[PDB]
Amino acid sequence: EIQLEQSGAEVKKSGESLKISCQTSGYSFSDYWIGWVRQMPGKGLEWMGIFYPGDSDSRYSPSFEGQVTMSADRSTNTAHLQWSSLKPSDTALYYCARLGGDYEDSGADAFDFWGQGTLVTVSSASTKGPSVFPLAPSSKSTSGGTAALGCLVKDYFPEPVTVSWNSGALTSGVHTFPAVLQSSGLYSLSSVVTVPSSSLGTQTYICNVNHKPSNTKVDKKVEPKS
Amino acid sequence: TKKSIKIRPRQAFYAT
Amino acid sequence: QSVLTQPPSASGTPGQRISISCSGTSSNVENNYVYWYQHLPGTAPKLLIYRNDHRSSGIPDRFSASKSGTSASLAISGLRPEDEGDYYCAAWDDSRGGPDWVFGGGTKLTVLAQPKAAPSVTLFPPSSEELQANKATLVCLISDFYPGAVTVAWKADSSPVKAGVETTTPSKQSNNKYAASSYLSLTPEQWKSHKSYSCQVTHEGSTVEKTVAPT
Repeated sequence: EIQLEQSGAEVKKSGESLKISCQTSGYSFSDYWIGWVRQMPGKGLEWMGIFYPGDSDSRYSPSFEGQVTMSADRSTNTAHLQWSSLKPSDTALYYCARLGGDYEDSGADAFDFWGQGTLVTVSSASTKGPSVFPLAPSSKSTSGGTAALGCLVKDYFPEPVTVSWNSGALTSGVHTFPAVLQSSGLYSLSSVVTVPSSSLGTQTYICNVNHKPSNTKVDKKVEPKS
Repeated sequence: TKKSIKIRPRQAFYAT
Repeated sequence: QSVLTQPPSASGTPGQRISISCSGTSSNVENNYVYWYQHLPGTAPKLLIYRNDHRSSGIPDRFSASKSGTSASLAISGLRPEDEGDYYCAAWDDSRGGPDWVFGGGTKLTVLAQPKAAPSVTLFPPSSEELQANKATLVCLISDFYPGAVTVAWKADSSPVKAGVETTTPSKQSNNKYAASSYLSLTPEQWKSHKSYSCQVTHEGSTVEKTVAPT
């Protein structure tokens, strides 16, 4: 049975070199082209190129010529993809695939057997704890039942952050959203809680934020505006 | 071989 | 020459026939062989069709494809929950006179599992704390929508704002509906120089908005 087994996930700093691998089984490694395919977060599959291990021939897609190097080790039946200087924009899932099909006696034309993918994450950011800002209750005497309030957890690295409200005493109505990753490399997230409009006259609201990589624990009171 | 790449009928790149 | 264009998304209910399209040029789809791939969460892309209309070994016969001039189409009859995921056309492109492989943009197929649900949208203005620190961030929080595709537009007074906008991909919540968030970063002078800003969220053809003002 044909299988291509790719190397494990990578987490790198921008500028660093990296070589990822795709080791093949169940067929003559020298005799088939291998392709590489990139998928950037939220985006589609993009062909990068093909490499022929039998004689080291290669063909790169225009966007990729000179930006990445394909190669192969015939002693181990492994194909490789290498960058000398990773950029944040190289953050993607990378697949290798055999070009095959065997529809005719000879030749190849379809990517038939695929590796499981290698995730590569590249950051230029450094460990950094967030700033926390109150997101105050908009309006303060409504006729529509409830009010939403929250905390903005701004500019931290790396993931994750944990957010609780009233030290976990407030769990109902809470929605902590997945972080946005900004082009700076820093993450921001928001947590919102829906509460009865009437309870702004009694109940104190404190979002508790912990970023463990920076050893950062912040307690922010969120109260209506003036 | 399997080196040849056929993009359409009766055609091939890397033909031996 | 070297692009395949597909619709970004399609949906249907279990048992429907649906069709995925792909527009090429004379460099690819018209004269060279076209392929179709399924891409499901947690698995590698899987060849469904090769050489224009040949179904791959082991793929069920509810999958079929055709090609007419610079257009190609993948049909799925008898749609199943299991079919939800991304579908790509691909072709050989000979614009540089060699074998270049091109994938289409991909169509995300949702097989409608539950009733449609409109997003809840909450918009917060910059805090006074953040303004005191000479920054300003608008936060637009979008939750509980299904299917899981939305478009977000911001406006300054009546005018489109493109720059300073960062929006997440939508992620599936505990309840199988989706959430997203959009942040608009401004200078405090920019925030206070406008009468208002809005976050406009479009889901299945309906737009809803929320507005904030410095006051």
